[PDB]
Amino acid sequence: ARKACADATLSQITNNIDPVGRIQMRTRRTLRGHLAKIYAMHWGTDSRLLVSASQDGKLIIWDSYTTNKVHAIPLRSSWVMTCAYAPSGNYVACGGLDNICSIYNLKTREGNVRVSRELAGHTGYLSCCRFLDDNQIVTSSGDTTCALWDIETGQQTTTFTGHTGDVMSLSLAPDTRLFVSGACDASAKLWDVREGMCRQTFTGHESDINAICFFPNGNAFATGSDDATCRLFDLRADQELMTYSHDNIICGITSVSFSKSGRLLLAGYDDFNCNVWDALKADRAGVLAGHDNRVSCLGVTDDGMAVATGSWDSFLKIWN
Amino acid sequence: SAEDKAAVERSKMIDRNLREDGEKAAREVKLLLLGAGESGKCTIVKQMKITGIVETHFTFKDLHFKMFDVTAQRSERKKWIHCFEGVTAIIFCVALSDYDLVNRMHASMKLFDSICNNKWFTDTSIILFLNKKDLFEEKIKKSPLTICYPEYAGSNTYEEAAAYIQCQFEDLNKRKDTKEIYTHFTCSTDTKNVQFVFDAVTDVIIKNNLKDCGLF
Amino acid sequence: RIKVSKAAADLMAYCEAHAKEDPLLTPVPASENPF
Amino acid sequence: LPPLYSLVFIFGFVGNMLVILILINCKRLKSMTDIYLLNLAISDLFFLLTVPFWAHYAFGNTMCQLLTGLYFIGFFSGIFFIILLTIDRYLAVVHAVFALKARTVTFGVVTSVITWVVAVFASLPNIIFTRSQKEGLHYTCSSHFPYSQYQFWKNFQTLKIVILGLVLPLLVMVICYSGILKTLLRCRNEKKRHRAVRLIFTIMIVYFLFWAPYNIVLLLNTFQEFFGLNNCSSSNRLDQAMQVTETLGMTHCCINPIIYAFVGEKFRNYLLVFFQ
Repeated sequence: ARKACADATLSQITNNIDPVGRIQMRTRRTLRGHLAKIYAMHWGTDSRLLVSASQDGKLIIWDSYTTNKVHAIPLRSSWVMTCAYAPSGNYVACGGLDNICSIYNLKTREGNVRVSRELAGHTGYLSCCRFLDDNQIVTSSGDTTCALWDIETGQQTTTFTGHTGDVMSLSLAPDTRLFVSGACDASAKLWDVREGMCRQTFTGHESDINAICFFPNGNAFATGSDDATCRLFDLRADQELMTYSHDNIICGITSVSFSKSGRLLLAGYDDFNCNVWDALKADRAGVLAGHDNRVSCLGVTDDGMAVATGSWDSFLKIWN
Repeated sequence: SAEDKAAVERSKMIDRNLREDGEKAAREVKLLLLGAGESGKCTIVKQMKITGIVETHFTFKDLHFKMFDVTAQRSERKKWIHCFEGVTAIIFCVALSDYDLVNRMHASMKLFDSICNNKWFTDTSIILFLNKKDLFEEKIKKSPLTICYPEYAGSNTYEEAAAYIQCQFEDLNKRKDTKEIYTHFTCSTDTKNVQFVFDAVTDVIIKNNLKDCGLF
Repeated sequence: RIKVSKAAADLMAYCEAHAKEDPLLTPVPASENPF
Repeated sequence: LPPLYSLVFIFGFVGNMLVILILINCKRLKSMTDIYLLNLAISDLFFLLTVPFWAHYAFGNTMCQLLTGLYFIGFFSGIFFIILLTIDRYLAVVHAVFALKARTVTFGVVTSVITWVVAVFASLPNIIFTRSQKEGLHYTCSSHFPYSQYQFWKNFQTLKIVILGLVLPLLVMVICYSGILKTLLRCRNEKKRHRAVRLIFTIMIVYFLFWAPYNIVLLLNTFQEFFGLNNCSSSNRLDQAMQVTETLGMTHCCINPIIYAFVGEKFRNYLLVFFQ
C-alpha cells in the first residue's frame, strides 16, 4: 500500500555517519536488596529514585545516587509483572496477574505508604502500566485490550481496542498525546490518549513483541520481539526502518530503551546479559554483561545520566 | 552528615524487616493449580479449612501452604508461565470422567505436556490428581474406555483402567530422573486428599534440601 | 505519509543536535558524574 | 616426605579460598547451610597455617603460644563444625516441616559463634601450659605441667582430645545418617539414590581413616602403662608416628570442600559462572 513512500533505506542515508565505536560501559553500583526474581523497574523523572518490583511481594524504591531504599510497599499479591512511576513522583503503580493495578501514595503522614486507589476492570493479566500524569494512567492487560484510567474515580475513561493478541508492553511519547503498544501478534498500534483511535498499524515482526519504547523526539519508536530482531518504526512513513538483527544472537528481546540523544539503542536480551545497539547503523556498538541471570528490565533516565538494567538474579545494576 | 545518615538508617530498617518477610515465603509452600477446564481447583479447595488468581491459605501439620489457581487466566500461558517458575510443587487436577465428552482428556495432556516439559519447571515436581473417581467406574461400565484411546485399558475393568490412565500421565515426561511425579486418587474425604499433598510436598522438601545440603 | 528519506533525515538531525549533551556516548568526568 | 607438605598446599590452600570466593559473589549466603561451610573454611586454614610453622621453618614464648593455639582452635572449630553440618543434615530430612522454621540465618550465626567460643575455651588449657624448652629452635614448644598436677593435666588433656575427637562426632555420624538413610530409601529414584547413599558412606569412613590413626597412636602414646612404657623400643619408632598422623590429620582439612561443597549438584553450576 505505502510501498511507494519507501524511496530509500536509512542505512544508505546513514552510511556516511561516523560510527559510535566500541564504547565501554561499566557498572558503577549494584542494587542487591531483593530476594525473588525482578520483573518490573521504572526510572524517576528526577533521575534520582527508581522503583523495582520483585516476586517477594515487595515494591522497593531505590535511591540511585546513595544506593538506599526509600520505600518498601508490601504488595497484596506477590505476583507482579509491571510497575510505573508518576511524573510528579507522588504515586507508584504496580500490576501483576491479579488484574489489579495497585497505586500507592508516597507523600503521606509519618511516612507510611498506603494504597491510593484499587484499579479493576481488566479480565486479563496486567502486563504494562504507564502514568500519563498524576491524574491518569494507561494500563496494558493480557485480555488483548488496553484502557486509560482515572485515579479519583477508577472508571473506564477510555478503552483502546483493536489488538488481536494480548498486549505485552507500551510506552508514552514525550508530548504524551500519543502512545503505542506491542502485542503478541507481531503488531503495534498507535493510540491517541484523547480520541482512542487507531491512526496507523505497525507490524513486520515474526514473533510476539515484548518491548516498546519511543524515540526521544516522539516521531519514531522501536520494538523488541522474540524473533531475535529489534525493529524501529516511524509515525510519519509507517514502515520498517533499520531492523536490528545479528546472526550471533538467536534469542529474543525482553526490554528496549532509548538513550536521551537517541543515537544508540538499549536492548535487553534473555541471553543472560544486555546488549547495546546503534540506532542509526544497526551495529553492535558496545556489549555490557555481568548479570547472573537473564535480564528483564531496561530503562534510561530523562537526562541520560545513567541506565539501569533489571535481571532475574535479584540484582539491579546501573551502567554509565 | 545528618541528612545522609538518616536516609541510610531508615534504609537499614527496610532491609531488616525484609529478612523475615522473605523468610516467611521459605516456610510457606507455594503450590500451583492447573486444569484443562473447570475441573481444576475444585477438590482441595472444597475442604473447610483456612481476581485473576485466587490463593488459598491453610496450615496442615504445622506447615503453611499457598495454593494458586490460574483457571481465570484466559490469556496465552507462554507469556505468564515463567512467572510461576520456582514454586515448591505443581498440583494437577484432571477428571477421570472427562474422556467421553468433546476429547477433553486429550486436551488435558496437551496442557499437561506443556507444563511438565516446560523449561522453567525442571526442578519443580508435579502432583497430578485423578478426580471424578467415584463416577469413573460407573462411566466405564456404561461405555468402554476404548473410545478415548485406541489402545484399550486392559479388558475395561476398573482395577486396570485407572491404573492405565495414571501411567499414560507418568510416561509423557522425558525428565523422569530430574523430577518425580506423584499420583493420587482423590476420595470423598478432605482429610485423605490433603494428607497426600502433605506427604508429596514433604518429599519435595527432602529433595530440595539435599542440593543445599550437598548430598545430591 | 512522508518519504523515508525525509523521516530518516529528521532522526539523524535530532541525534546530531543532542550528541554533545549525551552522557552515554560521550563520557562525563567522574566528579560531574553522580555515580 | 618434604614434597608431601607442598602437595597439601598445592590444592588445599586455594581450593579452600575458592569456596569462600564463590559463596560471596554468587551464593550471597541465601541458604543457611552456606555459613556453616565458610567458617569451616576459616577453621581449616587456621589448621593449615600451622603446618609450615610446625616444621621449624623460619619470639621465644609468645609466638608459639599463638601457634599452639592456632593449631587447637583451628582444629576444634573444624571438628565441631562438621558435627553441626550433620546435625543440620539430620534435621533437614527427618524433620522436614520442623527444619523449615529452624533453618534460619539468625539461628545459624548465633550457633556458630558459641561453637567458636567453646573451641577457644577447650583449647585455652593448652595455651596456659605452653612454654619453650629450646629457644634456639624457636619452634619446639610443648605442654609443661606442675609435678603435683602433672598426671591430672596430662590425663585431662588426653581425655578431652579423644572424646571430642572421634566418639562424640562418630556417635553423631551414625545416629544422624541412620535416620537420614531411613528417610531416603523412599525417594523413588533408584538411579539418583545409588550415588547419594554411596557418597554418605564415604563421609563416615574417611573420618575413620584420617583422624582415627591419630587417635590410635595417641592413647598408646599417652597411656604408656599398656604398651609404650613396657616396650621402650617402639618409642623411637613412635617418635615420627605423631608427625605422620598430623599430616594425615592435616590432609583431612583440605578434603572438606571436595566432600561437603563440591558434591552438591547445584554447586558446580556456580563454578563455571564464577570462571566466566
